[PDB]
Amino acid sequence: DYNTYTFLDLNLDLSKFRLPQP
Amino acid sequence: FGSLKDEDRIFTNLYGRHDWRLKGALRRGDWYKTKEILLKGPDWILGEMKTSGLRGRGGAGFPTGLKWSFMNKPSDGRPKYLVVNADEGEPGTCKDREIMRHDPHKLVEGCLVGGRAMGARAAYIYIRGEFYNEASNLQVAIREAYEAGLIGKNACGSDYDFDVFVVRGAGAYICGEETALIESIEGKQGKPRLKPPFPADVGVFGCPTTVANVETVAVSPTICRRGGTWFAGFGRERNSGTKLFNISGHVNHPCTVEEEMSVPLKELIEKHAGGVTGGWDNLLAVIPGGSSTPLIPKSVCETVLMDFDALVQAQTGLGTAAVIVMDRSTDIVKAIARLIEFYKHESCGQCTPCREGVDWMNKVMARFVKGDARPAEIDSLWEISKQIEGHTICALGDGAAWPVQGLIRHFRPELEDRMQRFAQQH
Amino acid sequence: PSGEERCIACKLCEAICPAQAITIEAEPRADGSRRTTRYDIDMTKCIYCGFCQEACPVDAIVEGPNFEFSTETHEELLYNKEKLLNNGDKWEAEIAANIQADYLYR
Amino acid sequence: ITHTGQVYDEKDYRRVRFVDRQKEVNENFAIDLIAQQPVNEVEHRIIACDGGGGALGHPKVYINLDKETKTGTCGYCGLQFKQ
Amino acid sequence: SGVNNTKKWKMEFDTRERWENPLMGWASTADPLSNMVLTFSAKEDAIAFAEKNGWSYDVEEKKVPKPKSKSYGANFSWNK
Amino acid sequence: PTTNPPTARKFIWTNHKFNVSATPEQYVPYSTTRKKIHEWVPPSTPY
Amino acid sequence: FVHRDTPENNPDTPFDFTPENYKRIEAIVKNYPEGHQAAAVLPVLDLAQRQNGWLPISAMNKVAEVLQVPPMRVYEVATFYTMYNRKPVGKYHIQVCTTTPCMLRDSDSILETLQRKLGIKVGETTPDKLFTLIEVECLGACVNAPMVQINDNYYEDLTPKDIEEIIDELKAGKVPKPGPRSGRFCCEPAGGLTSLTEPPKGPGFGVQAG
Amino acid sequence: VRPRSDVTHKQLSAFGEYVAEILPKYVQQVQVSCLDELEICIHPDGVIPTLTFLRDHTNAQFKSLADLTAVDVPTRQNRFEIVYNLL
Amino acid sequence: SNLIEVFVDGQSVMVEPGTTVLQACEKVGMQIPRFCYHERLSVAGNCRMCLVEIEKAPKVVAACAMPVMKGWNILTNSEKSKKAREGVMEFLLANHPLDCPICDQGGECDLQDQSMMFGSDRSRFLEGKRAVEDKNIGPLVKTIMTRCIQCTRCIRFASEIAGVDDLGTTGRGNDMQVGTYIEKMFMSELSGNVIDICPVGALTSKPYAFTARPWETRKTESIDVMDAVGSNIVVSTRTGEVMRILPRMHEDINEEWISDKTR
Ligand SMILES: Cc1cc2nc3c(=O)[nH]c(=O)nc-3n(C[C@H](O)[C@H](O)[C@H](O)COP(=O)(O)O)c2cc1C
Ligand code: SF4
Ligand code: SF4
Ligand code: SF4
Ligand code: FES
Ligand code: FES
Ligand SMILES: [Zn+2]
Repeated sequence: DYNTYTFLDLNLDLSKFRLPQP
Repeated sequence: FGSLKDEDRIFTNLYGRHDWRLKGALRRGDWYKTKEILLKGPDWILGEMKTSGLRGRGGAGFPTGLKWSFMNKPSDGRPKYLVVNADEGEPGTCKDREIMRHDPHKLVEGCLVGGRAMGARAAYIYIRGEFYNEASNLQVAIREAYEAGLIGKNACGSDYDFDVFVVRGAGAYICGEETALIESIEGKQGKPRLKPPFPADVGVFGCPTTVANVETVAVSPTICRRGGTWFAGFGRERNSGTKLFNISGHVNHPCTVEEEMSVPLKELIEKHAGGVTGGWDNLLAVIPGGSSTPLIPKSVCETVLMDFDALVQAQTGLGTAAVIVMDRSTDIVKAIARLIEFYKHESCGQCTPCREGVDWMNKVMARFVKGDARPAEIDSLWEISKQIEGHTICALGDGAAWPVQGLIRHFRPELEDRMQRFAQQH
Repeated sequence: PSGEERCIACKLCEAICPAQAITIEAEPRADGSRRTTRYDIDMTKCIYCGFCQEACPVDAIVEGPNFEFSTETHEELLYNKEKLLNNGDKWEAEIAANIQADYLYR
Repeated sequence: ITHTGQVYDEKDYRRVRFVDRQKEVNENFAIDLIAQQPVNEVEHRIIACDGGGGALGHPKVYINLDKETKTGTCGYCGLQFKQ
Repeated sequence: SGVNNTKKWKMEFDTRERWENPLMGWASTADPLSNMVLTFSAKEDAIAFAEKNGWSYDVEEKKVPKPKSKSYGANFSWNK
Repeated sequence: PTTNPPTARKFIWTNHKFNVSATPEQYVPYSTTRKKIHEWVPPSTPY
Repeated sequence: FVHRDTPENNPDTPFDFTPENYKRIEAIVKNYPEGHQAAAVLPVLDLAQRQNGWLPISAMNKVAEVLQVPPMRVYEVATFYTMYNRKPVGKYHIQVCTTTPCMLRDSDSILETLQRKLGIKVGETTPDKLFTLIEVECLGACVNAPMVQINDNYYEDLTPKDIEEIIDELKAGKVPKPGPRSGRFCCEPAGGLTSLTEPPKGPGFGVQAG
Repeated sequence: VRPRSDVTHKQLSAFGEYVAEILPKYVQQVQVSCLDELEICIHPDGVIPTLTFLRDHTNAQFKSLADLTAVDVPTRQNRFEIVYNLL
Repeated sequence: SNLIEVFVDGQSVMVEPGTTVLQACEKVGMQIPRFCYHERLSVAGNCRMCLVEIEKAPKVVAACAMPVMKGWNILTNSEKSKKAREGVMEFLLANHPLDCPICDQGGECDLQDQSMMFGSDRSRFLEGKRAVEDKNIGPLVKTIMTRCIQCTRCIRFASEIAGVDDLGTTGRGNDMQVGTYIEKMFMSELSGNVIDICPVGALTSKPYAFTARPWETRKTESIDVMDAVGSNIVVSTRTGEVMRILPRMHEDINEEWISDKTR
């Protein structure tokens, strides 16, 4: 079970971790 | 030879049975020497790859070490990058669906272990969009890892900074191609580029880039941990290591099991997986590497074994090592015919030889299944096949020609009879 | 048979005529179809080679059976589209029979 | 008058040519004769108009009748076909 | 895009009257040297023909496409 | 023609004619193309 | 591949990312290198589909604006890939895998079962628009050969009857246990593990020094 | 593709050399086409001498003149190319 | 310096590093049959009709896109590079609609000639052809696009020479049609050049639809007076009335292009 936005929203959550942009 | 030990297998979480999440992974001890390895440096890691003898593991089995090495040249002010293709489109391939779904972490540390080998700033994982649920599993895993600090700035205690991203595929087999994965990542249409500007030289976003089958990225941390020798020992000569084998179609227990590469084919279905449905005698043909590779008929098969050198001797490719088996209960003329239908519904159409050629073979193949076409047309398709084989911009046209060539090469009498059958009833 | 003239003004009947006899100028008809505004065979220039019969893709220009078309004045021999189309309508039945007999050979 | 509206002006002298003679024209005009033929309602997206009679007709061409609004017309016959 | 008709020099006489013909509407020309275009391999030889035949000449230098640098890599440039 | 009658195509003539050359029905050649260079007609309104 | 403007499917249908969706779009753009927002076309276009399954021409236009990319580009991506609907699609949108691996394990039967089960022919959708049947190509999950992708889920290793059961579950109620509805766990040897029978290994095992 | 015998392209070639040797004062070029035809080329002054040798030589009797023609290459300084074909 | 020596059939031409294989043949004087490669348009490699055979190499290379390398011998007329053209031309022609007596790029076809010169004499495509719905791209260009060989020179010009960026490829497979997804006219100056640049007669000029056929047109080289760039142009006249004005190349002023107004 997962929602249609799981991939995107999870990613947004990961944005904070995401290292600085180029 | 074969008979790899479970202990010496790489993805213990295969078939699940262990938490695909981090905890299970920690009991697996997948993240054990990651800081140390990266501390060793890019060169040492790439060196281990060479010692490993690890070939592609994806479609064409290029030596992994040398390939990755091509981007170990000094940065020219453009950030280098890592792209890990998980398209897993080749018909018959569920090989990759496992690592991604069952053992996402192995691939996460594969990414950073591989990353410092090429000095990549960041890695993008293109999992096919079809697998939405699969994506759900990996970024949960990726999220765990950063929370831990295993990836990101200060990666696992290393000054190395690596960021891992997941990109949505959109139902295209060609997206899988190395130059085309990039363009999809770039956001244009998924159309391959020519090789003269090689992928390392012109990267994604014009920044040096490298592309690896997810299996190839996943084994690199464990191979560094176990050392190239341990790994290189399992395989036969140039062909080395143990490659996962996915057997699907006309076998008693279709399953993906990793076994010593160079494992005899008659044995693969015999020992793991399950017996050929209807007895080994009921084996019309098998396509060892998936749809792209030519199928080999029964008399050739047990004699030959599954390693890339042995297969190229046999005129077939190890490829994704997806074993598809066809009992004597199947209309091969129609089996291969749907693979050509598989390629007309899928080739990008960028290049003239594949666009019209694959459609041309599809039309002839459909007539061949009916038997409407005359016997002389059969070698005509031979000639159409090699026109497509050497002239295409990418390898898919390479791939479309081979199954056609296999059907004519070993099953020419059967197609003639289908020719004959229709002519008789008029 | 419907009634649409066969010629579509590709103008290679003009290209292969050895004597420069056929003069064709065309423009898209109102229907939007391609058709020849002017098609003039100068029969005095024509040497009746029969290549035009050969060259036409739609086979619109044909060598008709009649040989008796001697004319009092030189101008009558010059033929525009209306005379040839009328010549075509008059001899269509025999032209169709003749082409029917010889097409397998060609 | 003629197929292309070729009508010598009231003052042109080539009309002298027609003096005491018939200006040859054909009553049967194609623009109209094709119209009479009805649109062929084929049931396949792409159909071919060999021209009628195969070798005795016009070069074979395939027409895309996909556009629902309009009807395909053979660049050769002018025959129209709709899906 | 073929360049096999841009190889040999040609000298062409000046164009002249092309009045419509009243009876059939065909183009009619009173200039004999109209359709004549002689082909000469080199500029020097063509100039010679004009001088000995006494026709006036105005030579136009050949203009050949300049070399153009092309490379498939560029189209995938980080910043173009 | 009686035995195997020909094909009728709803444009072919029913009354075929002989040489009409000396008779007034004769072809008189004429250009069927329309005018090519239309001209600027002078304004009829005095300026 | 031509969008003939229709009252339903044409820009009169206004499209705009819900405030939340726009937030999502921003993150998507962040992943890619700055100055390369265009790369987020596929991800963003998908989000649009998530919002509206139809993904009308208006949506494509919005994507373009959001990513400041030429409108044509969005069109190319949409008309190239196949996971984008470009038309209205059924609530369930089942897709049946019919490549040779599945067919060899009798995929055709499943499709036939669905055709009458659904009462709708392939390439078509039910009147209630609940189910749209499409003959899609290899969806991965080949090992569990008989397999179909209902919406996002992957129902695998299904015998004709199983689907009817699943479809009913979909028709009344929701979430019909998506996954391989057979005893086999994932892609294991159906009868018994041919390997990986023993417990997994431990950290540091057979590790070369450093 | 036409059938070609190299017997002739060899015979004729040799003769060409023979003529050239015997009449070196005028023969400029002597070629055999791919169509097995020899075409000695002579300085204009050698018109009388080269013909006479061919009309009256035991090893090369070329009694009749098939044709005398003059292609005109306007580009060529010497415009005309008088060609004499003998049998 | 910066002068590699590559052999085109052993002619030791020397070229700046960077020159493509097609370019190397040009300086010797040989011309690789080519579609989708225009000098002033980016290399795309779509047609693969230019496959040549560098010596001692397993596969044939793409002329227009392969940086030449030292030593290579091109073997342009090698038995192989002729099968590599006898077999491509088989494909372009297979899906082609034979309406050459409709296609007003009759004698102006780089696909019949490259077929009459570099291709085979017959066909083996006993199967059926395809048809692509036409498009009303504008009032100047008639796109009978069932003719298109998907060579993507339009999509390039419409993006690179002119900044329209509208024309694009739509779909994959043998029904990739290179037409505007929504029907938006290609309205821009520099528009008519697409006609001149599409070697196929898929999209051609609508005013000059069927008024002539190129062998007849007498071609007089003159100067553009509509605008002050003074672009060079060739006025194609038949029997004394101008039928078409198409560009003629002037490196400095109009390099193969002319405005929508002056044609
Ligand atoms: C049509 C086509 C489809 C492909 N699909 C895949 C795929 O699904 N997964 C994959 O790993 N490689 C695929 N490849 C091969 C890739 O282009 C590339 O060679 C490979 O991913 C390199 O990885 P490796 O270095 O690990 O072998 C495909 C190639 C072609 C021509
Ligand atoms: S007559 Fe035949 S060939 Fe001459 S134009 Fe009309 S159609 Fe083309
Ligand atoms: S383009 Fe027009 S002319 Fe060239 S081949 Fe196709 S049809 Fe005949
Ligand atoms: S239109 Fe002309 S240019 Fe554009 S693709 Fe089709 S053929 Fe190539
Ligand atoms: S073929 Fe249906 S799963 Fe790959
Ligand atoms: S010109 Fe070589 S790819 Fe088209
Ligand atoms: Zn027709």
